[PDB]
Amino acid sequence: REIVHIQAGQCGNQIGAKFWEVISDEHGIDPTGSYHGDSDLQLERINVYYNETGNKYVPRAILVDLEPGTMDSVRSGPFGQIFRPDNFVFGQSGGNNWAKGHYTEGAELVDSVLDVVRKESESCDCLQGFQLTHSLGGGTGSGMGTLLISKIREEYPDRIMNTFSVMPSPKVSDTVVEPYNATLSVHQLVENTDETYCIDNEALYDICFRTLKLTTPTYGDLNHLVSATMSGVTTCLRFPGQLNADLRKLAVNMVPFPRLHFFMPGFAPLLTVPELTQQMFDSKNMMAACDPRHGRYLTVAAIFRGRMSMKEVDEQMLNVQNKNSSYFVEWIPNNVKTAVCDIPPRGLKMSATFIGNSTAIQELFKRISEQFTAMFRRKAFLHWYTGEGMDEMEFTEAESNMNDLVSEYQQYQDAT
Amino acid sequence: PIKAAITFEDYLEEQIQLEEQELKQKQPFLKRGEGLARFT
Amino acid sequence: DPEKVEMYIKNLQDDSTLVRSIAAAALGKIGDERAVEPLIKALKDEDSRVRAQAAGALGQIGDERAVEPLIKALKDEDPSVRYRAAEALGKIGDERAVEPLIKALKDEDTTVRRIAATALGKIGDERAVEPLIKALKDEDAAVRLTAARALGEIGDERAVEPLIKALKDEDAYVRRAAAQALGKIGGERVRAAMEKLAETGTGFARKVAVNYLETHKS
Amino acid sequence: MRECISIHVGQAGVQIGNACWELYCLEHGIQPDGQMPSDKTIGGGDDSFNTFFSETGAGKHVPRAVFVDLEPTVIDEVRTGTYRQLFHPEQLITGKEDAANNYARGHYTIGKEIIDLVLDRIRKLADQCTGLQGFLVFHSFGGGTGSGFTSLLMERLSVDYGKKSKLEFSIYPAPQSTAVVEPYNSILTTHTTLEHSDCAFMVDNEAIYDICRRNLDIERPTYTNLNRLISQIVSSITASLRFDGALNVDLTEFQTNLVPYPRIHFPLATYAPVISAEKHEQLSVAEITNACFEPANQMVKCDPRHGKYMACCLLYRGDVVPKDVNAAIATIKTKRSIQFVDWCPTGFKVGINYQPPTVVPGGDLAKVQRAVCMLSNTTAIAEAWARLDHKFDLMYAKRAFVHWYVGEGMEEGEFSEAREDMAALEKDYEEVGV
Ligand SMILES: Nc1nc2c(ncn2[C@@H]2O[C@H](COP(=O)(O)OP(=O)(O)OP(=O)(O)O)[C@@H](O)[C@H]2O)c(=O)[nH]1
Ligand SMILES: Nc1nc2c(ncn2[C@@H]2O[C@H](COP(=O)(O)OP(=O)(O)O)[C@@H](O)[C@H]2O)c(=O)[nH]1
Ligand SMILES: [Mg+2]
Repeated sequence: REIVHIQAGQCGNQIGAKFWEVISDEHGIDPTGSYHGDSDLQLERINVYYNETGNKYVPRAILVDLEPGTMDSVRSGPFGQIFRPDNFVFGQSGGNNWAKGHYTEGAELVDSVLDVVRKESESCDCLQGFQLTHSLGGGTGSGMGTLLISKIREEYPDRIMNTFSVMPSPKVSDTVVEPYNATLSVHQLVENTDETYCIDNEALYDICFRTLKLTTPTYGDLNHLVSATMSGVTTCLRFPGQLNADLRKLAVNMVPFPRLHFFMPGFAPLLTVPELTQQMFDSKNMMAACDPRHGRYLTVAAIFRGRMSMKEVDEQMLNVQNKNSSYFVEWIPNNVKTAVCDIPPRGLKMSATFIGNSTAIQELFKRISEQFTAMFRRKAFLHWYTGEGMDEMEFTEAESNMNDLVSEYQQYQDAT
Repeated sequence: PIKAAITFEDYLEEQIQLEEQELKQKQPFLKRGEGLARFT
Repeated sequence: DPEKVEMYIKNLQDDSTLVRSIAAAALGKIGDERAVEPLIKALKDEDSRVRAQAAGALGQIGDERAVEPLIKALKDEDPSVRYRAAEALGKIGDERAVEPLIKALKDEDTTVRRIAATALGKIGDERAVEPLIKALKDEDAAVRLTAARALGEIGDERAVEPLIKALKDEDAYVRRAAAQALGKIGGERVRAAMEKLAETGTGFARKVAVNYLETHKS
Repeated sequence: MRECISIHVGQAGVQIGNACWELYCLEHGIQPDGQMPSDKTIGGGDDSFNTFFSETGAGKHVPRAVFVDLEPTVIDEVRTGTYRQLFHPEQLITGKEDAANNYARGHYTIGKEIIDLVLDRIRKLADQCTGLQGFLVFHSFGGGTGSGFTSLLMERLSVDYGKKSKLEFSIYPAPQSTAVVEPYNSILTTHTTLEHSDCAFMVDNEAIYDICRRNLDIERPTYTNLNRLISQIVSSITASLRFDGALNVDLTEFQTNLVPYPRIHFPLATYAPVISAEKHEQLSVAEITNACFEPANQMVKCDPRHGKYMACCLLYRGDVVPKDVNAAIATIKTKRSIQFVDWCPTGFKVGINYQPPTVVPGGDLAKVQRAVCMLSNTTAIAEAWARLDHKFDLMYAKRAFVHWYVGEGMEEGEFSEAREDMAALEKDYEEVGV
């Protein structure tokens, strides 16, 4: 039943607040927590993300940042009134140093976060697991976010751990140490999460600039894509059906190998059933900067939203697999699952969201590894990482784990 | 507002020296396969 | 085929329970008397599906050597085995099975009670008349059906009055079997009883009595 | 008499159970509050339909049934529905964390936490029986609960209920929908249950789906449509057990004459007629009997023309006379070529249950005055197993998803043990087709 949401750092809290704004409108929850919708479909699975005292629905959301300024901006927002004030865990000094987030300032704050996590988990008949939004290029979302994952994992080893991780890009952010932070975090995510949606800033920037023809993209423009994707991927969890209805059934059907749990999210439109089906598998619609045609799909989930024929969706889905059989792993029969929800997202009448476990995701990891290795070979800025406690061997272990991850994807890409 | 760094690792060489320009003025970790242990 | 019989006889000692039960079934279809002693040994098999096939095969061959082992198979834990043994005992028709089959009419399982009743009628022993008269009052219609039929098949007059009561049964097939059984018994005991029913009796019972006196004249 | 406990496991089992007991109630004249005005005895009734319903002192007729699920959602609908008062609240048993499509969670880690309560409730149910004949177990092959918890339950039942017959109505998976790992759960559950089951009736969801589209003109069949059709078939099978009649064939006689051979205990069911309510003349005994041999009416996608029969049973219901069945059977023998094995006894076993088929009001089926269900033990069923085994093989060869199971209290060697057992079962079917 219940999912506990946690958002950590600058990126994590900005995209997290956008997620709550988007799903709050879909569920008829106003900024005061009152329900003002006109459908029982909305409140069928409302308890998955919202707590009840009765005349009020409150997001089961925990907001964390070492920099206090972030909690201020979220509180000033439209829905910066729905979040329970006691669930905001703010420090005083943030600085894109993974070691400070994972071992220093972040470690000093983590137990207070766990106290709130513990308090939320006490009021849940059937806790499904955890959903974390964060970026991997920073110091808090990355270093503290993965510390929170590790600590939560060893306190709740029987609960599914899910993340929406924002992969950094030099085309969006000027911070030189982001490859280090991303690599250190990817090592944690490989061992401690069940499913990670890779939201690539490289792909988001390319989409806004090249596809959406926005010559001046802001983080708000990138986050519009993120929120539309996050709403779509959680549709299965928020409404009735059968397909990937909870975090465990989803992970059991999406993850063939424990370490291969990094998903490539897609969205259409950026508007017929054949169009939504075709545009969903188009490289230009991927939220990870990887060409799916340059790899194979191990498992895929597609969520269609709107008024359309479930008969024609079945026809089109059978057809897309038939035409592109070469791009799907032949040794995982019926590896594409479809879900069709009647409620479309705000502003669209028909939409579809793709969630693929594709070996093409190795292209994103290769990009981070190439940057990390270029930095690490010259031992650039290592001093201020080891100066915060961290060991040099963690860099080596993280690099080797990520290269092992790449080779596994390549192994199954070429397999019978 | 997006502040882009990139042109490729040439930005890295330019920043290793820019870091040394500021100087001129003046714990147990996760192991590989540790998560796999959860499948025994 | 003699080499085929010898092959199935050896298969009765195979490690597989499927191989053993198929061989017992095949030996019953073949019907060679060479298989009688090996099939009697298969009646003491650890698996019930094998014991039941062996019991059925023994009825098909019909050797009297199997009468005592099949009588022991009537007191078996599995109802499929007791059904298959009761059926085989009636088929062989040895009247050593009359007393064991009489006790089998009081069996917890309906298939056994039906099969024991028809087996008693096949044997046609007069000893089974009092126990089959009590089977006419059975909770199940199929058991009453086979008991009525068996009483007619045996033909002892003690069953006349209870068969006339069965003409007023709730089940239509039971009433017709009882009427056929009364006709099969025949004689002055049935004729005098039909004379009473033709004037006093009502419904199907009256109809049967009037039809009996129409076809039984001078 | 001979009582029968029905056990409904997982979502498919419970939802099918709802369709069955809704139909049983209609067929027998039992109201949703359990009252049967019809029943003469208030402490009992007519003690023939008492095989499936116990009777309270108040005159309440309660199903001898247990509903079990690892998640509460499905059974909570039974607890708050039209039949919230038909069943006892302790006959509805639910965990909080479902098996998440994982056999190992259903059989080991999660299933353990409920098994003892289920067996205690079965031991209580058994106490109210004069002579328990056995169990009727409804479950999906694909689900974690339907596969794992059913196998666990079947193993535990065998300790002190071994001498009792166990029959299972199993939902064979079809992707049109499927969890990717359903072939794993399917092979795993078939292997573990095989030695503790007397007969298993498979119902291929794709076959039922296609009958709904073609025969009932339902463009998008729901599980409700599917379950209503399945329950009509279940009813025809169990009718001999719930209705007094001279021509009705008892469980012992039917199970012995359809599955006399131990491992090969999977018969193909065919039901006729399936007619839409939207339409209608009267189908004769010969016409419905002819329809039994058309592949469109089969419950499992298969061709009995490609295999050999080991046994065949015909379960008629309604306005059916024995002489008309004999004439219809004689006719089909002169047209159709029903090939039996060279060692099996040839011939058809026929059971005629007098009460005709009842339709659920609103249901897409027309009311017919006569219907039949054919159960044939054919070697053609190996085709259905081959399909499941092949999908299992593709994934297992790469060890895809295996970690989910090995992390939930199960050993990897159990996959190969289960698969080798299925390969032996396939070989058994080839051996009888001699
Ligand atoms: N005929 C029929 N099939 C069903 C029904 N519900 C589910 N199925 C099928 O059963 C399979 C899914 O397994 P489920 O029975 O739902 O799972 P479960 O037994 O509850 O186990 P968990 O989901 O792991 O808790 C799929 O192949 C479905 O198509 C139903 O009511 N009727
Ligand atoms: N998509 C997205 N990326 C952002 C946003 N804000 C920052 N980022 C990314 O987040 C990273 C910066 O680290 P961050 O977690 O934000 O700062 P911290 O509070 O010191 O951890 C870089 O990868 C940025 O590109 C945002 O609102 N949206
Ligand atoms: Mg379920």
